[PDB]
Amino acid sequence: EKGIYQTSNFRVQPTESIVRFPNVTNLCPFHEVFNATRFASVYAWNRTRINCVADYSVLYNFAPFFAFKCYGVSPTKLCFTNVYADSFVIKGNEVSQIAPGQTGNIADYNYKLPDDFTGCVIAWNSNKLDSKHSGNYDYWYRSFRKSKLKPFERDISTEIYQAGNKPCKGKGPNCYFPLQSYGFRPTYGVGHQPYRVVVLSFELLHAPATVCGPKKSTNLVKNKCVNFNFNGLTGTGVLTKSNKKFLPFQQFGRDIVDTTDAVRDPQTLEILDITPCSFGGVSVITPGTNTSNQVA
Amino acid sequence: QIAPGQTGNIADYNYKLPDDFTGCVIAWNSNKLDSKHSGNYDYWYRSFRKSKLKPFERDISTEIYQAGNKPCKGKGPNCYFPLQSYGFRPTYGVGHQPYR
Amino acid sequence: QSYTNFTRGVYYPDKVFRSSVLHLTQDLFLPFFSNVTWFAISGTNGTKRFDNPVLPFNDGVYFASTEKSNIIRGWIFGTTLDSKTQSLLIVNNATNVFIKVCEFQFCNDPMESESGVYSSANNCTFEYVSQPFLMFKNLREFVFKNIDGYFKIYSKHTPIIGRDFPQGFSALEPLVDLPIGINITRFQTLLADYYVGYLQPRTFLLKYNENGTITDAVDCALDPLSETKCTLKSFTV
Amino acid sequence: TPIDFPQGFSALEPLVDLPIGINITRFQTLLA
Amino acid sequence: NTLVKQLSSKFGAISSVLNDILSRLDPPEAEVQIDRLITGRLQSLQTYVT
Ligand SMILES: *[C@@H]1O[C@H](CO)[C@@H](O[C@@H]2O[C@H](CO)[C@@H](O)[C@H](O)[C@H]2NC(C)=O)[C@H](O)[C@H]1NC(C)=O
Ligand SMILES: *[C@@H]1O[C@H](CO)[C@@H](O[C@@H]2O[C@H](CO)[C@@H](O)[C@H](O)[C@H]2NC(C)=O)[C@H](O)[C@H]1NC(C)=O
Ligand SMILES: *[C@@H]1O[C@H](CO)[C@@H](O)[C@H](O)[C@H]1NC(C)=O
Repeated sequence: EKGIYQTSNFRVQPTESIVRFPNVTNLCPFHEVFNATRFASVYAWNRTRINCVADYSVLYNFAPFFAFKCYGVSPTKLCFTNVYADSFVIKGNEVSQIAPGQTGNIADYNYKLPDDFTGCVIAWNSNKLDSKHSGNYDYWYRSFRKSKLKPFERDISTEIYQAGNKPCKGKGPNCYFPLQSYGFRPTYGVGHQPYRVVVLSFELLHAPATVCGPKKSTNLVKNKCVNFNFNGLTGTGVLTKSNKKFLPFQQFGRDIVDTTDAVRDPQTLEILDITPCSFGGVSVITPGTNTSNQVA
Repeated sequence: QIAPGQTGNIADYNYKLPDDFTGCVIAWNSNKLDSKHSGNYDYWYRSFRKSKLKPFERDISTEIYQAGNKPCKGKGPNCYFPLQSYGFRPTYGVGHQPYR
Repeated sequence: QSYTNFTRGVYYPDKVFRSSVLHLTQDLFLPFFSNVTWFAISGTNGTKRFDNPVLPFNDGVYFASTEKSNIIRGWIFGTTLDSKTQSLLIVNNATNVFIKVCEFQFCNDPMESESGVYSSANNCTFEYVSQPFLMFKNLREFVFKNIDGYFKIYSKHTPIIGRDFPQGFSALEPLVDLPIGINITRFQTLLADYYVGYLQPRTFLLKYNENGTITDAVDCALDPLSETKCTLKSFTV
Repeated sequence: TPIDFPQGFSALEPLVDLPIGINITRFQTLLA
Repeated sequence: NTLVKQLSSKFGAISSVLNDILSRLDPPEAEVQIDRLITGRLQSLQTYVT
């Protein structure tokens, strides 16, 4: 019928999305573990913690990993609140045995892995460092131990398998010494050749929730209707230069009705006002369909 | 993971239910039939995929997925076979035993 | 001892900028005119070289001092404080503010010729350094709160004219917020004239300026006029 | 529609529901 | 002003921001929390209109 009718509301949509996070600090000491003069032993394990700012693309680029399997999503860099990194150099016959619920001679007598842990086991060819076949000191694990170990049993406490026809204290006749050349001597250079193996549990969830993957930041866009995410504070709006004087510790501001109206740029510290993108009602004016189909 | 709204390597890359799902998910411990002493490697799981799975889609491609900044043919340092077999054995714990 | 007439300790409850508004909020604050213990007892030599009292940490505490000598050097927060449990140690220096959280059996101080030797530490997990870089008479107010696994330290340093607690309102700006994750039930003051109060859940009406500072505050349950002010959300009734 | 286009209104009925489960981004028309 | 302030109310939800609910929770739990926020906001609109 003739008249003015209220129809669906209109919005001005954003054309692009921007994500802003502060300058990325120094990274977790993953480079020192992998790009090492000498690799660490099972007892000389590290505990990456807290400007860790984990970033796992550096390991994908640094070395040619050949047996890298992640129980959690191998691509996701996400959180953990701890990273319990562990290292060792092992023969390329037992690398497949560094896994939950597996046994063999290794793990039972070396580094048992529990069920239900993010076992992101990594491994690559170590022949370049163990090129001499005599035997290398830097990364000895435990080839044999008197009794089966519990998951995450202490690596710092080492021993010699007490095998024999009489009680053995560690070293002795028919006892198995962990420092025999073993894996470190490459010999063939395939198969049995020592493989540099790194395993990070990533399994400690606790109250701090600190270490997590690097947060990407896009360029800043102003004077346009955009979507935004500023340090986890998200929304839709138009960002403009602010005349507000924020205190050194304030990150965003609010109106009298507790809505967001300003942000602090994480990288430049410029104060930006957030204007909502235009919207309003839409009214359709018609003579009525019994006279004419022209509308306004 | 075989439930609406769940995440994980199967829910995301092998078999996914819609969030609006009506039906029944029945599971049984098959360790005595599927697990071989030496390991049953006939069952494969997808772990590397470019995109997440959409509801009831069955993608059986085995093309090599490269996680690095340089593609390659065949196996490579950042070039992985998309499927990982799992060797079920009678000695694995309940969490790692096969289920039908 | 048993000092009262204090009306100070309001701090910015969050990091949100507000301009010419009155904000009503419920948080842990030092109540106005609450009982604050004046520490005589441990002044000057006090019981130093013989003993050192340990105070409870109930939800959070207010600390203030006017000693220009910088005899006050730090705090230890935790439970057992004998290496059985993890504890937090904060020590100030001329140009280095150092926070370490780990198990400790003891520290350095159980005339004032030597300090900074310490004793031992083990299995240490968290360290943080120099948030403010530093830390003629000044009043140095601090608030120490431990909630949801985060240890929040607020502070303000203001000049004085030689008077004990010059009057006027000054809110404490946040200094540092660390994800420590430990249980804090007791703390102790380390010396090489300080006041300690306790925070309680309260509702306050905070007056924000045009430039985002807090210029006044009302303790909503102090008296019936303050309660009326919070009902109307106004400093004028 | 057994009656150029007269522009008369008509509507389609469901015919078949096939659980193919595939991406189906592209297609071709097959002619004899 | 009251109606706008109601957007900050949780109505029992873990958060008042829909994007936070969607980001941290799986669809099922997010749907429960969002449905709760929808109920609270509809109640606020009914109060305003009445
Ligand atoms: C880290 O933040 C600083 C600012 O605190 C950035 O430095 C500015 O960079 C712009 C160019 O993008 C220059 O025009 C400014 O003069 C710089 N200011 C200062 C104080 O350096 C810096 O680019 C950010 N990123 C890194 C990696 O440092
Ligand atoms: C269905 O096919 C399309 C086309 O191949 C897929 O879209 C591609 O997705 C990948 C994922 O990283 C992109 O890199 C490609 O650029 C996309 N193709 C384009 C834009 O033409 C789509 O992902 C497929 N669906 C599923 C569920 O895998
Ligand atoms: C805010 O800062 C400006 C800086 O020029 C100053 O002129 C103004 O007086 C300040 N306002 C208040 C209330 O302090």
